[PDB]
Parts: sequence; C-alpha cells; structure tokens
Amino acid sequence: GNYNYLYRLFRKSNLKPFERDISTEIYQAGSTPCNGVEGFNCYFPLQSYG
Amino acid sequence: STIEEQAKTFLDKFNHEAEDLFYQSSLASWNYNTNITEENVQNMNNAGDKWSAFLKEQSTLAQMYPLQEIQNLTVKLQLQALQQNGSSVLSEDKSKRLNTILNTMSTIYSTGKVCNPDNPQECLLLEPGLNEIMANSLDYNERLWAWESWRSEVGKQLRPLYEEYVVLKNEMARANHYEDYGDYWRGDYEVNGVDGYDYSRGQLIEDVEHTFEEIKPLYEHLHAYVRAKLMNAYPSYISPIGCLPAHLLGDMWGRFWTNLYSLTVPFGQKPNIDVTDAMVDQAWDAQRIFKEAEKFFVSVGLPNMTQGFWENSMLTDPGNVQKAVCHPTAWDLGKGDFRILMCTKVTMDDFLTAHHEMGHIQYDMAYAAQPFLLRNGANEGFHEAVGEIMSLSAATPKHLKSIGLLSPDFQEDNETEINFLLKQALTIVGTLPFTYMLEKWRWMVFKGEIPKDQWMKKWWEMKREIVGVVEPVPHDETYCDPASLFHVSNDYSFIRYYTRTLYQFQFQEALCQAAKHEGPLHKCDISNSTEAGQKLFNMLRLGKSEPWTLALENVVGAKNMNVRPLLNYFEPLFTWLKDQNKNSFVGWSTDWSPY
Repeated sequence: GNYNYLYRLFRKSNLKPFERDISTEIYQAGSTPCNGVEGFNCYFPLQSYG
Repeated sequence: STIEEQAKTFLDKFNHEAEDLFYQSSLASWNYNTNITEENVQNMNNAGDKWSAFLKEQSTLAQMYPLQEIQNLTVKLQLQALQQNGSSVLSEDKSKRLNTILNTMSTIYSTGKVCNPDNPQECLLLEPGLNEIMANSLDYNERLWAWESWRSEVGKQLRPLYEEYVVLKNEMARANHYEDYGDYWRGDYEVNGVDGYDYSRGQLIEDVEHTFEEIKPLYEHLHAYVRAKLMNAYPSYISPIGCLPAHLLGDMWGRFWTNLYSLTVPFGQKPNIDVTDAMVDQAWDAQRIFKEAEKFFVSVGLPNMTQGFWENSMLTDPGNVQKAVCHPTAWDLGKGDFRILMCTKVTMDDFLTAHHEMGHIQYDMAYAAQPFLLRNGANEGFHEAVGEIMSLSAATPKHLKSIGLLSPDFQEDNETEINFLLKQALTIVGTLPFTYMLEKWRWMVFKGEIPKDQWMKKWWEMKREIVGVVEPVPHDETYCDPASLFHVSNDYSFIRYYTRTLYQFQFQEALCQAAKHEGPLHKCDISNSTEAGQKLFNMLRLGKSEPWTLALENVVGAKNMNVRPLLNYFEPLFTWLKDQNKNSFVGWSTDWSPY
C-alpha cells in the first residue's frame, strides 16, 4: 500500500480557482477551543492516502 | 457550530481511517486462507486486534455525540451502528469469563469424539464421523445409538455451562436497555425516524406467526408424505398416527433432509438432470464455468468484473503442494478488490456454488459507491438471498440447454419436475419448522417465559407439537439437548435463514413477473431480459442507506413479509402431495411414542 500521498479533507473555507496553500492548521468545528491536538471537535487537516 | 456538521466530519474521518484497516485485515485473512503458515496467522491476529482496538476507541469517541438532535437519517443510522456497546457493558471479569466460556465451548464443539466401546479407540471426528454415519446408513439401531451417544456426550459437558451462558447473555442484554437477548437480536430489523414505513420489534414475531400459519398445510402434507414413504420402506419402525423418528432424518440435528431424497424418490427409475457427463465430455474446466457465469450476469444486466478479479482469485486447487482451505466465500476487501475463494471443479453443485459466489460479488459491488458504514446489506437475510435467487433461477434445465450444457433433444415430462420440486422442498421446506421452533425456544428462554428447570421439558414437547419429529428415547434434564447445534453453541443468529427463505421466493416471483413471463414459476427464466435486471440493480445499490421496509417495495411492491410467492411456487407440488396423500392420513398426534 502506498501512503506517501496526503490531501486536505476538512477546512473552515473552500479554495479559490488557481489557489495553492500549504497551511496545516487544525480544523475546529465546535465552539470548544483547540490547543494543538485532536479531541472532541479538533481534527487534523492532512490525511494519508492509500 | 451545529452538531450535524461535527457528526458528519467525525463520520468521514472514521471512514477514512477505518477503510485502510479493513482492507489490511481482509488482505491478512486472504493470505492466511491461501497460505497456512505461522507468520500469516500472526499478522492476521495482529490486524484483527488493531481493528478491534480502533473500533472500540471510535465507538467510545462517538458515544459522546447525542442521537436525538440528529436530523439526518443516514447519519443517525451510522451513529447507531458505530455507538454499539457490545460486550463493554459488563465488567472486565465478567467479560473475560464470557470469552473463556465461548472459547471452551468452541473448542469442545470443534474437537468432537465418539469413542465407541468394545474397540480400542473408535474415537472419530465430527464430520468424517457422525455425519457420514447418519447420512450413509440403512439401519435403525446404529443411527439411534450414534445420536444418543453424541447427545449424551454433548449434554454431560454443556449442561452446567449453558445456564451460566444464558445468564451472562441475559445480563448483557439487560445492561444495554434491552428487555431480553431475543429483543436484542430482533432490533436489527427495527427502523425508526422515517414515518410511514416503520417496523416495530414486536411486529416481526406476529409476521413470522402469520407466515407459519399458512406454511402449516404444506408442512403437514410433506410430513404425511414422508410418513407414508417410511411406512412403505420400514413397516415396523413408524406408525400412521405417531410422529417421525429423530435419528432417521438424515442429519444429526434434523435441519437438512437432503439425504432423505435418495430413499424417498418417487421416480428413481428415471434419470436425473445431472449434466456432469456433458461437462466432462465437452472438455470443461473451472475457467469456462466462471466465463459462462459472467456471460449470464452480463446478459441479465450486471456490469463486468474488475481486472483484479481474474488475476487474484484462486480458481484452481493447488493440491498437496500447499495448504489452502477450499471453502466458498465472497471476500470483499472494501477498496475495489473483489475476488472469490473457491476450489471450483467440474460439478453441477460447484457450478451453482460459483453462481452464488458471483451473485454475492455483484451484490457487494452494487453499493460500492457508499461509505464504509453503508457498504453492507440492509439485514442479515438479504445479503444471502440475493445470491441464492441467482442459483435458484440458473437451476432451470432450459438455461443449461441454452448455454450448451444440456442437449437440445430433451424431454419435458412432469416426473422430473415433481422430483425437482420434492428435492427442493426436502431442503427448503423441511428446515422452516425446525428453525421456527428453535428460534421460539431461544426467544422464550432468553426472555424468561420458560422455567430454568423445564428447558428440555419444553424443548421435547415443542419438537412434537410444532415439528413432526418424536424422540425414540426420553432424556432427563441433565442432557443439554437444545444446545447441540452450531449456531446456538457459537452465538450466531438462526432466524436469518428463515428470513432469507421467505424473501428469496418473493424475489424470484418479482424477477419472473418483471421479465414479461407467464406460466409456471419452477421453469421461469430471468436471463435475456432488460427490465428485471434494471429493477434488480435499482434495489441492490441501496444498501444501508434506506430502510428495508422501504427497499422491499422497490423490487417487489409489498411493504411486509409475505409467503404467497412460496405457495404459488409449490402449488404444482402441493397439488401432487394432495393427490398422493388423499388415501392416507394427514396429521400427527403427540400421544403416540416409538418407545
């Protein structure tokens, strides 16, 4: 299985046409603040493919 | 902000993180089943443990999300399927005790022993032993002896443990806000949220009883016919008023009566529909069988196969060069890798089994464009019925004649049709009353309607009232009789087969009516059609995304479980049974005993 590829799965906003960003901020859906790790409403933006 | 977006995000993350683990577990299981070594089974066990730990962690994380404020039906169903507590409701000590009980029961049921006296050992296994002993015998004493010995050897070691087993099961059921374990099993068919197509938990029992009330005449006629045949064969071991013996059913448990067709065949002097000679004369192999199956499925309307199905499946038994279990299973890795594991040879039974496996693969590929929590059948009976209806439809002689197996010059007499109907009834209708009795007994023993000291007392009387089988020797309470089967001794559902049987006839009737065909149903063809295939594909792609009550009407039309298709199918056999049993007595009495 190949796992060298990653992709963005969740973010607060979408992407504009011809836009490229390498920001890897954690997504926060709920009102609970995220300190830098995952949890209830904190998730990691990058996900390894297969 | 809202909870629905958080739930959808968590579900998508769970699917994306669990698909890879499921694929790895499937690959490990495939490597184990195709190569019996130590590293393969070690990797399989490691993958299974990692998958179980990940599933438990995800369930504990999802239990924090409520289930009332969920407005989406699919999200609610996925949350209900993910937040399943399982055995976590009990303490650690109780959990490990239940696991040890399950393991020791599995080992006891798998080892097997006979150990006949007067001989040095005479201790054989289960399948190469009691199965062939009670399946290929023509004597009355040896079958009774083997049945009694096996039942006693099972009871004397499973009686003190079955009480603790059912107590732990009732405790685990009540710890999850369920009234009993039978209710926990019936909750799989329960659907909520959608109005107009709901289905209560108690309605299933009423529907099963209503179907059994109409199945009763056919079962009584079949029992009368079997009793007449036994009286014509054995004039001193069966009475026209009593029930049938227990050890003369051709099976250890009396579930399948396939071995009874060879002794109760009406037209044994006439040839059968076996096309083995035509296959071995035209130089057939395992590849051409799957080729013809793919041609049939693509003529019905099913799409083609993937490029990995024909390069990864083991269509040839390697033999003694390497160990490989020859057991037909439709493996679904979840990431487009579909392959069949079966040592298919030149045999009509192997042909039907390959058709069944290909139907299962097609059913799995139908809802392939769905999340991981939705790539599964609606209930525990549709997934097998969809595969069995293709085999039941392909069993027609006209299909084999059109393919090239059966020669064009072939008679269409009614004797072969009656023989085929009787052979199908001995393996389909014969197991329905036993299944119903076992399911009712398990429900009443898990709910509390049966006293603890009256388990066997209720079992041996339900075996005579509901089923037309009487034991040749009374058994005390120390013999754990009802737990002699494989599903009850390993915690597996048994009503799934009954639901599959009641649904396969409906599916066959729907596919025959949608193909613009008229006449008898036993010879109705499904291939070379464009409406039936589309109607089937429109329903197989639903999966868990829609309730089964709403999905049933999209392929048939009815909104409930009906049995009329079974009556319409067995009418040519029901009339023949009425004509043959007109001079003989119909029914059985619970007063007579072969003691």
